[PDB]
This record gives sequence, structure tokens and C-alpha cells, in this order.
Amino acid sequence: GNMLANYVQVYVMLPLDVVSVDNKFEKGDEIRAQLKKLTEAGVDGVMIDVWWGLVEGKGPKAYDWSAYKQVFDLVHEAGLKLQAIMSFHQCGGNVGDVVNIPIPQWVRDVGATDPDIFYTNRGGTRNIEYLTLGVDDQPLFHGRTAVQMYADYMASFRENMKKFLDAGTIVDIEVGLGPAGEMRYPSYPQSQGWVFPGIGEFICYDKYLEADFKAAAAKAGHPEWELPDDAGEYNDTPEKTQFFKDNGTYLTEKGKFFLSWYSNKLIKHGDKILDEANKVFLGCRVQLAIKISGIHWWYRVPNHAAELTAGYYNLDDRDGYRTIARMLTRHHASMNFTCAEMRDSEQSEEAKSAPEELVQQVLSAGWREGLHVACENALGRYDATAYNTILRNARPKGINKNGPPEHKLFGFTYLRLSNELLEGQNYATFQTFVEKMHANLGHDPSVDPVAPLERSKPEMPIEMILKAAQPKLEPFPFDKNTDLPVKD
Repeated sequence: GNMLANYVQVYVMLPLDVVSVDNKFEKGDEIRAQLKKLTEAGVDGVMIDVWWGLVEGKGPKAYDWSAYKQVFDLVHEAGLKLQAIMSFHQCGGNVGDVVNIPIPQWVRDVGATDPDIFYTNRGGTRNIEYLTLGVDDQPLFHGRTAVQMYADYMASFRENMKKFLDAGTIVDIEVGLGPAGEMRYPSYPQSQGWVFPGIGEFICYDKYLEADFKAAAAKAGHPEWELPDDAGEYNDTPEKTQFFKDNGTYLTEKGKFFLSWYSNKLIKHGDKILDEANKVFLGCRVQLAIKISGIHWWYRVPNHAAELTAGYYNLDDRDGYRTIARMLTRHHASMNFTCAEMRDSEQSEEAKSAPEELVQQVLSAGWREGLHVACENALGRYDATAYNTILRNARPKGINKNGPPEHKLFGFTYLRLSNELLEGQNYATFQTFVEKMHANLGHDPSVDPVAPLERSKPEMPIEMILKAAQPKLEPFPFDKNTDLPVKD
């Protein structure tokens, strides 16, 4: 047979500051020159955050797409594909961050009288990076619900970016579903004192979510159940808490119920927003995608505390990522993950980290459910070893010289475009990496054509999503090293 299906697309994330904090595009010459280097390297496309805080920052439904239209023109001009992130979250916000784009001010002004629009921890601190899913359907924003704001925003995107959708330049719409665009709770915020590898905190104490839990608990026959109060704080370790210790509460009926409620609220948050995104982009030659955070710390202990507080109900015998993958199937949505470049030996022992096992579990879960799985690197790397790790995860069993690979990533996106990537040995090493991802076949402008987006299949009962959690299956086999390594 033939081995064309070993080809893995490579995308490059554009710089964080590509559009200025005042929603102006001022880097036309630089970007054009940078994209020229990417085409010379055989890159398939680029990816960009489309910041809600810029486009709708001046007022409700006051959409200004003018800066992004200019960037998209340069990408189209370059013959590159484009993945657009609907970025409903804050950019920056930490002391020292250069690019700071909070969510629109008129949205946050509602918090002056209703601070419960923000994800809230047990101590009462409000996180302003992203609106709590508890107000998904609360009409608090000049009459609109949060989901309405997101759907209207994506609708205006489709109408205004018609030229690039019709031409096929845009191939993916990534729907931001939480902090950093990731479908998770803000369980480890730097802005509130979290330091790696703290277990994080459950962030479900805003009045809307607490009322939701109260109702669910009452209906379950346990009105005495309250939200956890024994889980510790951001920087604790699992054994210093009653919730996560051995024979802790997370193993009790009470704990199991809360964790199920917590993680299920997140899954249905994505399910409903993907449903509305599917209707907005119906007929467009795009695939919808979500982004899953790579919470690799405390993976090597039974409590998986850091994953649990982020909203991923993942245990040694419970696959908290295949449930998410099962939810995505009806939307034909792709699952975008991270940590593609990480090796277990690169992490510290005290963090109980296992990024390789995490990546293998997530990829395997997506592949078991027939999804397109794509990945990013979590940290900026320019060394051959990082690329060889990505190559391993891109084709776990290497090249199939007489057919399609057993499994493969649908794509990889490199974080992140910069001048240091495009100079000297960094650029030469990157170009070799693209060649190996393409299986030495060369850049293919027409690979993986995107079919017109079809309507989501019928919504599943939560039982069908939860069925995927157990029995937890072993991951598909991954080779230790790629068969197509890059020379240092």
C-alpha cells in the first residue's frame, strides 16, 4: 500500500501581542516576514486567540473585528491555514505580564453588584478571568445570558469573517470554555498565590453553583450535604487534607457525589456551548474544537487531586477524559490537548508528575471515541529532544511504511511564533521537525480537506457520557522513541 496517511499537520501559534491591547494591528511587516519563514519551513497553518475583551470590549454587541481581519488577510496571503480560538477569557492579568486583555469592562461592571458572576473559591475570592458556568443561562448582562453573549459573538465572527470561511482559510474554530480557553475550573490561579505543584482548590462556591449543588443534593435525598470544606487550599498537598488523603472523603458517597456533580457541570458547560457553536458555523468548512488542560501533577497518586479540583474526575479506575471525549462525539468536535513535548524525567519527584502517561491516556481516550486529537507543547522548547517527544506522540508506533499509522494526531500546534524561532539553529531544527511530521513527504496544501459542518447529533443522556468512565482501559501502546528523530 501507500504511506500518505503518516502525514501530521503542523500549526504555529501566533505571538501573544499580534493584536495590540487597544485592538489595533500594528505589525503587518513583521508578521508577513514571519509567515514567510513559516511557509519556507513547510508549515501547514497558524493559530490565533480572538480576544473577546478586544472585539466586544467597548460595549454590548459593539463588535470591532477590524484588527483581526487584517491579520487574517496576511495568513490568507501566505497560503496558510488558520485555526481561530473564540477567546472568552482574560489574557494576562499576572504581575509581569506584558499583554493584558481582561474580559469586557461592561461585563465585569455587572460584578460590582453581582460578584457571583465570577468563579469563587471557599475563601470568597472572585476570579475575573472567566464567567462562571453557573451564569451560562442567567440573563444578567444587559438582558443576555453568558451563552447568548458567546453565541452572538461567534455569529458576528462568522458574518464578518465570511471571506476567510468561504475560501477555506479557516479550518478550525476552537471554543474557549474557561480560564486560558481551557474547559476547566480556575483551580490553580497564580493571581491568588498558587505555586506549582499545589493541589489547587474547588471553585464552585459562587451562589449560582452552590444553589445548583444544593438542588442536586436535595433531589438525591441528602439535603445535609454541603460543598466540601475539608479539601485544603491551593498550595496544600493531598495528604494534608481530609478530602484527598488515603481513605479521604473523595472516596465516600458524599465525595463521589460532589466530584460527579462538579465534573459533570463542566462537561455540560462545554456540551451546550458546542451545540450553539455548531449551529453558528453550520455549513462552514470548519471543525469545532475544545482545549483540555494538561494537569500532570499528582497524577502518580490515587487521589489525582490537581485534576479533580480542575474538574477532571480522573482516578486510577475512572477515566475522566474519555467521558469528555464521549461528549464531543455528537458534535464531531476535535480534542486539543497539551504537554506534547514533556517527558516524565523532566519533572520533579515531589510533584508526583506523569505527563507522558497523562498524554497517552487523553490521546487514547479521544482515539477510542473516534475523535480527531490534536496537541500543543505546554512550554517553549527549541531543542531536538522536545521535537522528538512530539514526534513520538504524533505517531505512537512510528511510520507505517505500507498503510496508515495505527494512531496519529490530527495536528500539532507549536507554542509559539517568535523571532528566536526563525533564526539560526532554532529555525533549522524546527524545519527538520516539520519534515518528520510530514513523513518526508513535503508540505501538502490540500491535506485533510474539511467537510461542510453538519448539525450535532442528538444530545446524550448523562448516563451515556458517564458510561465511558468505566471500565478504565489501558492506553494504546506508545513507543519510547520516534523512528524519525531530529538531529540535535
